[PDB]
Amino acid sequence: GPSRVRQNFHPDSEAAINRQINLELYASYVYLSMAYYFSRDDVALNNFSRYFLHQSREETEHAEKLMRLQNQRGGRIRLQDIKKPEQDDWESGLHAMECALLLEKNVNQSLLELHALASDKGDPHLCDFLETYYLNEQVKSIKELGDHVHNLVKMGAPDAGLAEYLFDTHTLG
Amino acid sequence: GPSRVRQNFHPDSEAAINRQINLELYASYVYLSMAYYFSRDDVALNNFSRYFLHQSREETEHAEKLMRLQNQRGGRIRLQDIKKPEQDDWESGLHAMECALLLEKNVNQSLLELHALASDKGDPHLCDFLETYYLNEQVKSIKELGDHVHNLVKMGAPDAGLAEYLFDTHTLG
Amino acid sequence: GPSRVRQNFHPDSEAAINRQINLELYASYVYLSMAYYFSRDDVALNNFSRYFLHQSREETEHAEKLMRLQNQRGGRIRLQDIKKPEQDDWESGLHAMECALLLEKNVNQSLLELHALASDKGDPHLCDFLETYYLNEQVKSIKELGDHVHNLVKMGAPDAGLAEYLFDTHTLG
Amino acid sequence: GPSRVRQNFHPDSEAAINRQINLELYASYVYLSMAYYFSRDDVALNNFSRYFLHQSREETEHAEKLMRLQNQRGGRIRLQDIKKPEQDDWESGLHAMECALLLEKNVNQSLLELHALASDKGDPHLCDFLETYYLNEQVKSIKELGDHVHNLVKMGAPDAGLAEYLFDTHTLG
Amino acid sequence: GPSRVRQNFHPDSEAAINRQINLELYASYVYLSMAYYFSRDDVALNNFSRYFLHQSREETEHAEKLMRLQNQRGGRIRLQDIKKPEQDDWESGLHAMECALLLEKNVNQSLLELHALASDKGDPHLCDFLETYYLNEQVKSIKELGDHVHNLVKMGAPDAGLAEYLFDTHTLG
Amino acid sequence: GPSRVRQNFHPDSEAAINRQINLELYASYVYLSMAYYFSRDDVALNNFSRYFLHQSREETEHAEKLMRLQNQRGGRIRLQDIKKPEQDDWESGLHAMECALLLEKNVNQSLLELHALASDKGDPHLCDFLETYYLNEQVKSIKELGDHVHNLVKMGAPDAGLAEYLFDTHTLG
Ligand SMILES: [Cl-]
Ligand SMILES: [Fe+2]
Ligand SMILES: [Fe+2]
Ligand SMILES: [Fe+2]
Ligand SMILES: [Fe+2]
Ligand SMILES: [Fe+2]
Ligand SMILES: [Fe+2]
Ligand SMILES: [Fe+2]
Ligand SMILES: [Fe+2]
Ligand SMILES: [Mg+2]
Ligand SMILES: [Mg+2]
Ligand SMILES: [Mg+2]
Ligand SMILES: [Mg+2]
Ligand SMILES: [Mg+2]
Ligand SMILES: [Mg+2]
Repeated sequence: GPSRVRQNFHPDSEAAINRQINLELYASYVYLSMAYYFSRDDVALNNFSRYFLHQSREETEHAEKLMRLQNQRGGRIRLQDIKKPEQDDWESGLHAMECALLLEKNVNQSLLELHALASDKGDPHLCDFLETYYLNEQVKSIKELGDHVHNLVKMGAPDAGLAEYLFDTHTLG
Repeated sequence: GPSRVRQNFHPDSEAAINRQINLELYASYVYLSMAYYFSRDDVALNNFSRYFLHQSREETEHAEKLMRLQNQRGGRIRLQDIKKPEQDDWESGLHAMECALLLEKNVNQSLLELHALASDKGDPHLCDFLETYYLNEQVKSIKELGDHVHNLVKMGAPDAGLAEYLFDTHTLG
Repeated sequence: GPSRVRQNFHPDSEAAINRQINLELYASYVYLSMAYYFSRDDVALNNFSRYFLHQSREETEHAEKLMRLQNQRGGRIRLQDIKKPEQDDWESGLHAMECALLLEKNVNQSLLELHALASDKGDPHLCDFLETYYLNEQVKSIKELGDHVHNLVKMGAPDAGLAEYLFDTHTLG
Repeated sequence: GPSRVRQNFHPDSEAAINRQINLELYASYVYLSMAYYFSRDDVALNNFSRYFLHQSREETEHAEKLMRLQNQRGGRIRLQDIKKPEQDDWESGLHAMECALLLEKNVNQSLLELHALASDKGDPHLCDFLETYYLNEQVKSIKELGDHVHNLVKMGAPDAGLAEYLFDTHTLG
Repeated sequence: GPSRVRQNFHPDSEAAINRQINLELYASYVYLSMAYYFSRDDVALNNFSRYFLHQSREETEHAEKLMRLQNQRGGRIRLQDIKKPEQDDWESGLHAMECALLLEKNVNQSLLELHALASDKGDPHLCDFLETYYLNEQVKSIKELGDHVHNLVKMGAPDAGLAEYLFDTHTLG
Repeated sequence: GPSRVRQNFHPDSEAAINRQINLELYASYVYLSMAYYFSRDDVALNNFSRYFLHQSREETEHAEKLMRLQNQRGGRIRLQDIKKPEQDDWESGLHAMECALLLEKNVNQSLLELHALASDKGDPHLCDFLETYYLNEQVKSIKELGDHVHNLVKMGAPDAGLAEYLFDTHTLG
C-alpha cells in the first residue's frame, strides 16, 4: 500500500532524490570544513571563513527542501552516512575556491541527471522543482566561483603575500 | 481566420483547457457544498465550514486563470454545465476530507494529462503555465489533505465524539 | 424527525429557496461568461469586463445568503447542475447589457413569486429576508442596467465606433 | 580550453543566444524609431510616443538578460550590427501597433525555436530561463497589442479624426 | 613545531574534542531525521517536527563551538563520517522522545568523560568551557525530555488517539 | 512643403544631426560591449562593468536628445544601422579605457565639426544646444578617462596582478 498522497511518483525518482539529499548534506560538510580551515591561527582569513560558512548553511537548506519534497510526494526519506570531506587542510584560499568549483559542477551534473530521470518518468512536477530551486542556483554558484578563482589567480594567489589577504578584505569583505 | 494573437496554440490544447475550466468550476461547487454541510445545525463544525469555503474560492481562481490563459492565447472559452456534487450530505468531517483528497488527485491527473498534451504539441508556454500555477499547488493540496485524513483517523473520527470537535478547533481553527 | 431548529418553515418554501439558490448561481455564471467575453483580444473592453466580473461575484453572495438562510431555518440545501449560459459570444457591450437586464427582471419575478409563497405560508421571517436583502437590490440593478442600455443606445452602440469605447472609459471606468 | 564555468552548454545554443541578443537589440531600435515618430510636429501623439519608448527600454532589458546568461554559462558574446528599422515614417498609430504586433510574433517564433533547440540539446537550465523570462512576456505583449489594434480599428483609425487622438488620451494615457 | 598559539593543551584533549565534534554532528543528524519523520503525511505532527528541527540546529551550534575551541587552542580539527541515525521510521511521538532522551544521556556521559580528561590534564580552560556551555545545557535538555516522556506516557501515547495530537498542540505548540 | 515648425534650419544641419545620432548610438553599443566583457568569468571586474554600463546608458541619452532636437526643429530623423564594436574581447581594463578615450575624442571632433557647420549656417540655436549639452560633457569625459588611463598605467596595468583589481575596487568602486 503506497502513501495515500503518492501520485505519478516513480520509485526510481524517490531513490534518486534520496541520493541527492546525501550529496547536499555532504556539500554542507565540505564547506563547514573549509570555513574552520580559514579561522585557523596559521591561516586567519576571516572573510573566506564567513563565505564558506554561508555556503555550508545554504547546502543544508538545499538538503531540507529535497527532504520536504520527498514527504510532499509521499516518498520515504532514507538517510545514509555523510562522508567526511577529502581534506582537513585546504592549503590556501585559491585551492579551496577551486575545490568548491569542482564540487559545484559535480552537484550540477547530479542535478542534471536527476532532471533527465524526471523527464524520462514523465514527472513535470519534479522537473519544475529542480528548475525552480536547483538548476539556476547552481549556474549562479559556478559562475561566482569561476569569478573568484579568476581574480585570485590573476592577483598571484597563493604565493603572492598580499593576494589572498586583499581578496579576503575587498571581494569577500 | 484565427485570432490575430494566436501562435503555436493547438486546437486540441484549446479544447483541453476548456475541459479543465469546467473541472475547476466543478471542484469549486463541490467545496461550496461541503462548506454549507458543516454549518448545518446538526453538524455545526464551523472551522471545517470555513476551510471548505476557502478551498471553494481558490478553485474559482484556478478556473479564472485558465479562462484568462484561453483569452491570452487567442483561444475561445466554451462553457458547459457545472454538474452538481455527488452528495448533498457529506456524512462527517473525515468523509469530506477523504472525498476532497480523491477529488484533488483526479484534478491532478487531469492537469498531468494536459501537460502531456502540451508537451506533445510543443507548447512550452502552456507547459510552463501548468508547472508554475497548477502542479505544485496540487501537490501541496494533496499533501495537506493527506495530513488531515491521517490525523482524523488516528483521533478516532468519525465515531469518537471529541475527535472532529477538537480537530475543528485545533487544526482548522 | 425535523431539524430541532425548524419552526414555521413550510416544505414548499424550503424547495423554492433551493430553486432560488440555483438561479443565483446560474446568474453568477452568466456574468462570469460576459466578463471573459470582454477581455477577448477582439473585443478588449476592460471596464465592461470588470463590471460583469463584479456582478458575477455579487451573485455568488446572493446564493450563499440563501444557503445560509436554509441552514438557519433548518431546511436542507439541495444543489442541482448550474446550466451554462445561453451564449459564449455576447456580440457587443449593448447586447450584454440588454441580456443582463432581461436576466435581472427574470430573477426579480422569481423573487416576487418566492415572497408571494412566503406570504401564503405565513412566514414573515422569510418575507422580511427577501425584502431586506433581495427586492431592493434587484430594483437598483434593473434601474442601473436600464440607465446603461439607454446611454449606449443613444450613443450609437454597437455600430458607432466610439460609443462602446467611450462608455467603457467614462461610465464604467 | 572551454570556460572553467561551462557545463552542458551546447555551442549551437551559445550561437542561437547570440542571434537572439541581436534580435532583441533590433526590436529596441524599432520601438525607439516609433517613439520619435509620434513626437513629430505633424503627428504629435505623446502617449503613443511614451508607450513605444517604454517598449524600447524593455527590449534593451531582454537583450541584457541574454548577455548575462551567455556570461553565466561561459559562452562568449558575439555582437553584430543592429539593422535600422524597415521604416522611418510609421504612417499612423494603428499602423505602428500592427507593425509592433508582427514584430512581437516574429520574436516569439524565434524564442520558440530557441526553446526547441535547448530541448534537443538537453539543456533544462536554458529551457527554464526562456520559460521564466521570455515566453510569457511575449504572450502578454502580443495579447496587449492585439487588444490595441482591435480598439483602434473599431474606433475608425486611422482615418477618423478623433480615433487616434482619443485612444492616445484614454488607453495610452 | 606546534601552533604558535598552543599552550597547556594536551594531545589527548585535542583528540577527545575531535570525537566530541563528531558526536554533536551525529546528534544534529538524528534530530534532523526525527523532524522529517513528523512531517510525513502518515504522521503529520507539525509541532513535534518543529521541536526536533530546533534541536537539530542547536546540535550544529554545539559542534561549531567545539570547532572554534579547537582553533582557539591551536588544535587541528579532524572530521570523520557522520553516521546515519539508527532508524528512518521513528514509530511515534513518544518513541522519538525516548530515543532523544537516551541520546542526550549518552552525549552527557561523553561530555563528563571529556571533563574528567581535562581535569586529569590540568586544563582549567577546557574544564570551564565544558561547564559554561555544555554541562548545564545537557542537564536542562534531559530534564525537558524527561518531562515530555512523562506527560506522553500518562496521556496514553502512543495508542490513545488524542494523546500525541493534543501534546503536539498544547505542549509543543 | 517643409514642417510648419521649421525655421532657419539648414538641410545640411539636419543631415549632420542624423549622422551624430548614429554616432551616439554606436558609442552606446561600444560601451555595452565593454560592460559585458568585464563580467566574463575570466575577467570578473564588476566595477569596470558597472562603469561602462553607465557610460552606455548615458550615450543613449545623448542620442535621444539629438532625436528630440530634430523633431523640435522640424527635421526628419533618418536612422541607419548601428555598426558592431571593433572588438568583442577588450583585452584588459587599461585597453578598454584607452579605447574609450579614443572614442570620446572622435565623438568630440564630430561635435566640433557639427558646431562649425551650425556656425557657417548662422544657426545660434544649434550652436547653443551643442555648447550646453555636448561640448563640456565631452571635455569632462575625456579628462576622466585620461585620469583613469594615467592611474592604471602607473599602477602597472595590465600585467601587474593587483593593479586592475585594486583600481576596480578603489577608483571605480
Ligand atoms: Cl472623451
Ligand atoms: Fe546544493
Ligand atoms: Fe483547482
Ligand atoms: Fe520543461
Ligand atoms: Fe442575484
Ligand atoms: Fe410585510
Ligand atoms: Fe524582446
Ligand atoms: Fe549537543
Ligand atoms: Fe555621446
Ligand atoms: Mg571513508
Ligand atoms: Mg446529473
Ligand atoms: Mg444544456
Ligand atoms: Mg541595410
Ligand atoms: Mg553504517
Ligand atoms: Mg561590418
